Amino acid sequence: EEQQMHLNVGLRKIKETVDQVEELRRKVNRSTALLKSLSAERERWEKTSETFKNQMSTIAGD
Repeated sequence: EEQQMHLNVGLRKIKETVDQVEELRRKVNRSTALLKSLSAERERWEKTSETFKNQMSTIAGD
């Protein structure tokens, strides 16, 4: 549970970073790098969170 809480806190922190980068946008290449890191991190952490619900399923028998 705490390992998923850490992931949720990290996701919220990444949202804060997204807000900061968007505020800064309002260099261009650095912003594009931040958006691509945004996409990569969102995908990886979303799939990690999806996987986390699988371990809770297979924890009792293990």
